[PDB]
Amino acid sequence: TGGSEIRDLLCVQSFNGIKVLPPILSESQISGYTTAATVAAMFPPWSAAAGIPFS
Amino acid sequence: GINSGTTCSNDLLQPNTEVFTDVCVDYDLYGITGQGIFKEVSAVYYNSWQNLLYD
Repeated sequence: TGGSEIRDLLCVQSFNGIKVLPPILSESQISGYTTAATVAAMFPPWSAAAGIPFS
Repeated sequence: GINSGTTCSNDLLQPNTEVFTDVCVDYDLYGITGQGIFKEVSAVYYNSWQNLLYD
């Protein structure tokens, strides 16, 4: 509605009651969660590596 | 030929008024009924008989 070109079906889909609500957890939050797990697996204290360095 | 014939007046209400944007003005042209916002987009490549375009 802010001004664009009609080239997608999401506008006709969302205006007929068939909308896609965003998840309760955004992709940024899950990405940060995965990043925290990956960093914790190597930097001390180790969590996702059974308490031992990656090497 | 009272109330029977082919050629006669057609002064009834037709959807031919001053169209404008910023609001979904009802459109009933070319036998198609729908609701939508109009937007001014230049299109000169249409044929001499072409009046619409579909998806």
